[PDB]
Amino acid sequence: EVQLVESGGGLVQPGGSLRLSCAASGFTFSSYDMHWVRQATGKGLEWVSAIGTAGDTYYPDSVKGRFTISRENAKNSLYLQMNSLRAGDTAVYYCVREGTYYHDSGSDNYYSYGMDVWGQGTTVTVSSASTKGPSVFPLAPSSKSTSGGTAALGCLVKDYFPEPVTVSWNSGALTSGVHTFPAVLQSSGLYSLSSVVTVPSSSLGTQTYICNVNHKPSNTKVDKRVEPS
Amino acid sequence: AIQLTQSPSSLSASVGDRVTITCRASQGISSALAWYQQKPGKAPKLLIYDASSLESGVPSRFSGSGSGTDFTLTISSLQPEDFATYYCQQFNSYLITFGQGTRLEIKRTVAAPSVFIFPPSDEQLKSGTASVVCLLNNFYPREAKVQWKVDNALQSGNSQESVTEQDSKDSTYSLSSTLTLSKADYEKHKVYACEVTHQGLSSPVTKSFNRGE
Repeated sequence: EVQLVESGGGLVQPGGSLRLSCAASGFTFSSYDMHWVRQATGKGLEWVSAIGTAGDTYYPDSVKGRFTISRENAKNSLYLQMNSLRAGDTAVYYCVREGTYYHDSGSDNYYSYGMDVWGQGTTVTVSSASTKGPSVFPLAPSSKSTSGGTAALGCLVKDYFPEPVTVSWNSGALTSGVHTFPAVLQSSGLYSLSSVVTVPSSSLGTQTYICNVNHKPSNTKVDKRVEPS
Repeated sequence: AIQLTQSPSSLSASVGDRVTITCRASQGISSALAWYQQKPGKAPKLLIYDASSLESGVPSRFSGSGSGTDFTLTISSLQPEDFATYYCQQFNSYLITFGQGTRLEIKRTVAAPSVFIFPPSDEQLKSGTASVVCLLNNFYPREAKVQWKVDNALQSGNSQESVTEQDSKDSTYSLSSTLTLSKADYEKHKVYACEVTHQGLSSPVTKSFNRGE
């Protein structure tokens, strides 16, 4: 099973430094050219750096002189040393494998390329703002909930920094009819988000509803029970 | 540096439709162009390499064509799960570049939202702030007007919206609208109403509650 797992992403001060790492498995790491590609929220893909099998490196102007890509084949690892960080560096950073394909038809023969394997990504935030844990409030189901109909309930995850937060319902048992909204930046610079779920009105009395909120950047794990008021 | 321009920036198409996405290179790049599919919250997936070669595991409905400076991505028969942001990328230069992306929405039958209003919790009120949430659940098209009214006075600049990405199966959106007020301003008023205007509704729907009741 081919996989790439990134780590080291976190909140850093402007002008600060951070080292990203990528753990490769399920393939001969040493035989592949590798890349780091970044993407700011709601924005396009941006190539950060390339490294060949011989350790030869390439960088765009946006990042050259501040970032260093490196590889440790004995540890099947890819690294990204990022220095003199700025707001423009805030993004999800992906560890990417370069695939090689041989076009062999005649006359003529050549190699083609593709970014065939990408990791899940690691979030980098460059800001002087403090790490802040969220407050978790219930979105209590209405008493007017139609008999034999559908009722809505949820959790409001307010005032946290940086991203991300994860929300599950009933420890991952309740997934159907769930809507976890993308975080919105409030005027204060803090994030806020709601996670909702629609369930039958009958279950409101019998079934217990708990939202499992996890904000790893602030070490905030909260389980909030949502019940009719 | 090779600049890649995609067209259109966005498009909306029905299930069964043939979709074409263009990628124009600022300089000749031969066939050194790859196409990617990016689903929300996920890393991009390679679809096509060498401008026309179909990557392993990619359905045949995806195809690539072109050489030199003009390239095309074709999706022959749209499926609901085809909604994504599509990107072209070149391997001509060591300095890799990507196009800006093309957001593809799946056209669907009109579906009215289910509306729910949520009063602030007693726990939040103790902190000196009141968040009032309005939920628009499973609707299509995306266009929706959400207006907040407090004692029938239209609110402005004190609400923020969040919208989910198209549901991969039913192709619907869900929307949250949050009204933020101080505890003192919230306690000043009785009627909290969220009014929703949408194509699937025969007239605007209002969900309301009376503070305390």
